[PDB]
Amino acid sequence: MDYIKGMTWGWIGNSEDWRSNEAERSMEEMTNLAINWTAIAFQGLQETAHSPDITFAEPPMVTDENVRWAIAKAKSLGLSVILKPIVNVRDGTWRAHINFFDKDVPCEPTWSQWFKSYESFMLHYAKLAEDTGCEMLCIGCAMVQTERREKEWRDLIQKVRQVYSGIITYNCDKYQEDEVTWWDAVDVMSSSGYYPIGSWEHHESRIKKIVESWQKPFFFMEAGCPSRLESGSVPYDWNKNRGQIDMDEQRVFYEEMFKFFHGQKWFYGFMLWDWPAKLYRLEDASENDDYCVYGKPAAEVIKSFFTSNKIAKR
Amino acid sequence: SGLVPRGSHMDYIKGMTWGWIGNSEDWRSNEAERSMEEMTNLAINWTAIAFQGLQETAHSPDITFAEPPMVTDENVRWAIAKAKSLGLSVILKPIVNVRDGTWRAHINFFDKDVPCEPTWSQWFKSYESFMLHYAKLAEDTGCEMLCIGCAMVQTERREKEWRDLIQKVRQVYSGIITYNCDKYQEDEVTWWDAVDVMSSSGYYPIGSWEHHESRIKKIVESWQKPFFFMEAGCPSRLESGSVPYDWNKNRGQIDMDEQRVFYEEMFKFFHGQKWFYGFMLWDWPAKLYRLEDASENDDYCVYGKPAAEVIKSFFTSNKIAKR
Ligand SMILES: OC[C@H]1O[C@@H](O[C@H]2[C@H](O)[C@H](O)[C@H](O)O[C@@H]2CO)[C@@H](O)[C@@H](O)[C@@H]1O
Ligand SMILES: OC[C@H]1O[C@@H](O[C@H]2[C@H](O)[C@H](O)[C@H](O)O[C@@H]2CO)[C@@H](O)[C@@H](O)[C@@H]1O
Repeated sequence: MDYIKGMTWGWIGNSEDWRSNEAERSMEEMTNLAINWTAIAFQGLQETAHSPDITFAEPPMVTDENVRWAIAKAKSLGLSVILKPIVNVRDGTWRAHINFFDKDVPCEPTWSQWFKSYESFMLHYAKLAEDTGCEMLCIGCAMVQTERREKEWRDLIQKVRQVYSGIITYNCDKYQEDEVTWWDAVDVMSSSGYYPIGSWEHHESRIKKIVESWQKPFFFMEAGCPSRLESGSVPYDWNKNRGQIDMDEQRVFYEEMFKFFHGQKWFYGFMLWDWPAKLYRLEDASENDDYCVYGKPAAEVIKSFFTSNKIAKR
Repeated sequence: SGLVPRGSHMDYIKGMTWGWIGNSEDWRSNEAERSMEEMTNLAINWTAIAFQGLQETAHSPDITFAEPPMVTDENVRWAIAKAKSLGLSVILKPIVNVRDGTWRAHINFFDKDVPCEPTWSQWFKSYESFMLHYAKLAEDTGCEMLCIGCAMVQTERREKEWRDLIQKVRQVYSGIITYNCDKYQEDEVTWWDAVDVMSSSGYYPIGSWEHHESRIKKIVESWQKPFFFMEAGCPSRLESGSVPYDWNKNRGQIDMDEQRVFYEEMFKFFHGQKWFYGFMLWDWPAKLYRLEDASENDDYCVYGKPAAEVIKSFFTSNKIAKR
């Protein structure tokens, strides 16, 4: 299994953004992080957390051609690719709340309905990932309230294996590394490393014990922090202190994360969050509140970490 | 206790729910008194005084209650006293609704406590303040029964918290406790032993009632508790009888006969069985439409519709009046 030096590209997955002349320049600029991987991330959509139907590849979401382009462009840039189709909820609910009754009842949509819709979604992109030679497929992201549906997840993974021959991971949410009973069904364990400033040493200890109990490769499928006042205390909170710029907060987050998670032989690195298809101008970086590190001191932390000899050795 | 709640805390319920959704301005109108009086002509001996509390979303921990536009404690004392002045026994039914429109059965939190999310512990503390406020009001006003929840499906697996809440309720409220499970869920609640009386929402489709009588009879016999319907009803709308629970189905498409048929079937299969303790019907508004408007009204309400006559002949029939 490769050590991942990664940046996520393309989120939220807007066809008009991905087809702009600006998208190619954005992906080229991302290579200056000294990454060898990118996660091509884009959304699918369902109306509510309790509705069974997932829409994908319809305006304003990415076309299959947009996706083929992003994968081919990344690979042309010498990057290995994780394809990362993510379901979002149109009403704004966090996808971790997607959930149905344990008991099938005639008056409600069922797990079986939602899983059929999720299978259509994920198998569509699994076939794309096969056709385009994606090195890895991420079959879900922080789907916390679905994870107890163990038979349905294992049945989905078996269908994925029949159409996709690359590496499979599932991205569990922050704090959830020990809560997935079906890690054995994927190749590589992964989680969202949005752990607050001051907690990384504790989480390195906690996660090491989980990964050694499973004896499987682990890496962070997401990790990052907005360049905002006190974002480092809640790096996952994309709504905290919008417009309140703090470059140094984001830098401190990255320096601590890499102090504790580096070269350990059980650890396979970082897919960072994230890098837009339409990138702001360098001159606007110092006033930008995004997760993106472009033009910010955290980018230099990432570059020196990814080019350092201990990490270049993995 | 089993088939009979302990003496210190079973009647056959002939009930109609009153006051929903629980708007202070509606309850304080002159019309509220006339509405409740008119309800007694159903030959009911019980009413459920039903009103909402609110939380923002299905995944937020804070419940607001007794703030505009919701019912004041004085509005509630009034409805309970008026009902009792009319000879009715009272079920107090505080119900949590979600401001964003989400069905309360989806109210839910992560099984694992995590630093980044609201916890079950936070929601149960807010739910306890809500339900203990009304449990104390039920005690002060002498309500015969308290319903401690309604179709909270995605909370029901939290057995320790539900049993802990019920023990706190027992400390402030000495009457009969019921919990109203959702349609189809009668066998899915693991803590029925902690309440006095089992109850469900009887919104079963036309053509299914014989089947549900058999299904429910076996569930009730396995628990050895009294059972009744804490809700049951059907809108007077085209094809409502196929989905009696669906308050959004075919609005403004009037069908008096569909509601009538629903009631006739329900009473054909659920009547006088000794394990069964009757019906709290859904529902009756604080502000009642005029009789002359009844034939054009699409609500659950039976006032001025053929279904009212099915209900009255059922509730006054000697078989039922002797329970
Ligand atoms: O879901 C849309 C928002 O995503 C945000 O990034 C999230 C993302 O959902 C992801 O899957 C993860 O687990 O947490 C990330 C960091 O908060 C932002 O990109 C935001 O702008 C989007 O609206
Ligand atoms: O919740 C507001 C709506 O309630 C409806 O009646 C429901 C009610 O929520 C109840 O607890 C139950 O289990 O089902 C009832 C019948 O659908 C209607 O009164 C509707 O008008 C309200 O908007």
